[PDB]
Amino acid sequence: IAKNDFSDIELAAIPFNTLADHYGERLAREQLALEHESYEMGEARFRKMFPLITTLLPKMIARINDWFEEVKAKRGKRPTAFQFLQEIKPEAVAYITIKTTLACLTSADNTTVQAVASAIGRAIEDEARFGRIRDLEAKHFKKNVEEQLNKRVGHVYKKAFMQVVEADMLSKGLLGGEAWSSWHKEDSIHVGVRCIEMLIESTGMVSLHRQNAGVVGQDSETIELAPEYAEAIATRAGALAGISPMFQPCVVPPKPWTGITGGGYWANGRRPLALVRTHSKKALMRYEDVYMPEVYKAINIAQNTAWKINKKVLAVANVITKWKHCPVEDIPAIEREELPMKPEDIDMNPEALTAWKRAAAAVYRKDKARKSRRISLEFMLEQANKFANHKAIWFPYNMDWRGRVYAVSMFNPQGNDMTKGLLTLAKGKPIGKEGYYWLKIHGANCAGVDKVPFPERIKFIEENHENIMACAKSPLENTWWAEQDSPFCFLAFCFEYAGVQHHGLSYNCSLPLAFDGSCSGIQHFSAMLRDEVGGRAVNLLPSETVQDIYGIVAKKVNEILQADAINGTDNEVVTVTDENTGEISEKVKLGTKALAGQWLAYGVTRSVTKRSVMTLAYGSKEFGFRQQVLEDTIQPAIDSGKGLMFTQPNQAAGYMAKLIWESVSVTVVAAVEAMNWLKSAAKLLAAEVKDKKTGEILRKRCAVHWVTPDGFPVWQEYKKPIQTRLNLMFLGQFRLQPTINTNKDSEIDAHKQESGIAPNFVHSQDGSHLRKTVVWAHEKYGIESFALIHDSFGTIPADAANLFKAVRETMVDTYESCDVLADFYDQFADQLHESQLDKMPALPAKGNLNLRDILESDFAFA
DNA sequence: TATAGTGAGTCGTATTA
DNA sequence: TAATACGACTCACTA
Repeated sequence: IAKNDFSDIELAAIPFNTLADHYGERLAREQLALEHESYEMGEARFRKMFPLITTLLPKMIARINDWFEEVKAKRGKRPTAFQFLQEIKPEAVAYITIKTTLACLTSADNTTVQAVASAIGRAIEDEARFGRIRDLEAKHFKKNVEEQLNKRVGHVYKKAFMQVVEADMLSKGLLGGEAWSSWHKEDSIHVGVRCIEMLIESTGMVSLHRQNAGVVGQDSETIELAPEYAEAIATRAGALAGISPMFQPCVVPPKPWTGITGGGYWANGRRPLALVRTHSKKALMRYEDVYMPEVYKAINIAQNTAWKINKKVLAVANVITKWKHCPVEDIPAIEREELPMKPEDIDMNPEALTAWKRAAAAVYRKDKARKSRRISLEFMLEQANKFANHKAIWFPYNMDWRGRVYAVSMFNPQGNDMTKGLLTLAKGKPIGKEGYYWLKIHGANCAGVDKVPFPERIKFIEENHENIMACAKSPLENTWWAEQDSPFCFLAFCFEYAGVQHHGLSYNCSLPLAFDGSCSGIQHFSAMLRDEVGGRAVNLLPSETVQDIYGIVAKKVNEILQADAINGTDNEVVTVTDENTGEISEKVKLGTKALAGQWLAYGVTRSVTKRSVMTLAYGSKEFGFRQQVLEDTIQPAIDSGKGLMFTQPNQAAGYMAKLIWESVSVTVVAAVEAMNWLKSAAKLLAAEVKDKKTGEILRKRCAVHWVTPDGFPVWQEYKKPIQTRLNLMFLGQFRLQPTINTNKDSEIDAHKQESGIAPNFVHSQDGSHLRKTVVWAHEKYGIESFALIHDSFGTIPADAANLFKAVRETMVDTYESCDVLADFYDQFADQLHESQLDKMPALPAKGNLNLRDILESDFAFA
């Protein structure tokens, strides 16, 4: 086993040699040097730059060295942070701090001092451990490999891409080990805070801001990028030049996954990755001796897809993103937004200095989001320009606890419109007639034309032939592209399309074309339950037009509103009608007739029901399916001037939640019953074996376990964290006392358990559908390149026709040969429920849906 | 399964120039 | 000897 079985000298060289054996010593050296940038900036890269890191780094290194002197020079307890940091090379501490902090800031929401210090501590710990082997590894690949030039030539422009290595061709010293941290959270945060503290000191890159001082539920301490830097990153070209994300693309095929850890990246002087991202080392260990051939096969095929930077799109991105007025509206503006001038009569205490406190707060909230989106956009550009001339790049892959497949590097194919526009597939093929037809459908989809039949989409592109061509010819002059649904992806399509026009159907195309599942989850529920009516709302049946479940739930909500607008309850006078005197409050019950009228005044369209349908239950909801409707629809309407029809904003929200839930309940009947069934099972599995006085325990709380069709096991185990607070003197100014969740757990969270079972089950379900599709499209048809995004399947034009066929085939096959619900039942039958075992059961009935009809469904991608 | 209420007023402790 | 940093509590929040 790598751990022990080999010497630090052998581990240091074991990857270089093999990476050199194949690929050659130039790429082999580059790939490991690339991986080492996650811990330390090479002296070669840094000094060459004489970009913010040219000031930041030295000012920071110098501060760490001085902090150490101040600590040693005085008597008494040494700060906990020092204990751990004292051993790490300061150049590494400074670089990790800079990079981790800027990365956390690409988050629009969570930048609390906990999140950032936590992320820094984790990375600092990777270096403490692994650092010795990194130092040796670097010394090793600096020296040219031994003789025979043909072997070292490496690349040799062999117009065919590098091929992954064979599993058995991997020395045991490459079988990675230990992806989980071993430091206590208290210490990790201790280290993270001190590092943040020194960064604020040496440079003024960030600052600490107290949010909502006094609110038990919202009080927070957050990191905010300083205006000076926000403006430099926004207005300068390459401000982030030598500050790459912690996880980057590979310049050679990634290491294949053979076990629980160590797959993807090649270096041994790094912290290996985990095959599955779990909540604890223990949970990860469960996969150690599992055996799931199809899972590894799938991850390894996706990982082996070769990509490359789309230079034409990059050239445009690099130029317009620096304009003070970008044609692509979703590019964070460069100028800030001034605070709404006080009413000069602010002293006035009406809801003016209250509504104003809300207006300004909002502006700060958007400015933060604007700075984060900016930082993010710049990381992507720094990475697309870094790899712009490579023949090909690769992305290693991971899986979340439910089995969903994710690319590891920050810049990846699963990103936003721009990022995906910057990426294209490497090995392509002559497009042909069929491939050219789908390239156009992809062009249509990139615009907003996707809820219409294919011939219309095809009609759409042709009618704009000259627009498309003009954009490909002078993108900066003709910005019709920048106005489309997915601008950058639409632009990429325009260059490809123009290519076809110039070279004919023999044109070698590699733009990844994508197929998306309608609604995902309701397709899976409808398919596993064979619900023809539910399946038809998503797109499981061959229809003449595209069905929009969001639109049909909407029409159903509206006919109930028209129903209540005519009849329905009347505005019950003030509350006072169930007691006597005083409390005339709640002077309004607003009958459904008034509630219906308010909503009809507002509108209630597909949009209003869609996002609303998405934030409740399946997705991300936190107590109150209406307490979200009041904040995502009514509130923003009121805040923007409108919303005057909502006299009692809370009751309006309460009323619409019931209509939407009541609408979906009769639209996807079979699916809701399946969710409740899954919920019931979860509640019992998480329950505790009691009894009348003699509350001994026969069965302590249990986690919900189940196995996906392709063989991926998943264990749902939400737990309650054991918290604590640290007491850190911060900048000799005040005591930062952060509340933190410890690595120690107390007891299973019963509520969280049953609230997540349904969405976590369908996700693990689509997760294996995607894996099986990858395997099948690869072995059955000859698909080598894949663009995977949880429910979007893509590849090059000439293979599109078969990919389109493979998602359906794989979908049909899994549900015909597997009764996942019954299989689930046979999992929490024995282990689960002690004696009782009643009230929960009754597997939902199988419907009349013919799964074979999915093979003929045009719009049922996925 | 990625995530965390906050700072001040005090007191008690193992540490260390 | 007597500074040092900071965990463990408790209280009021600028709501």
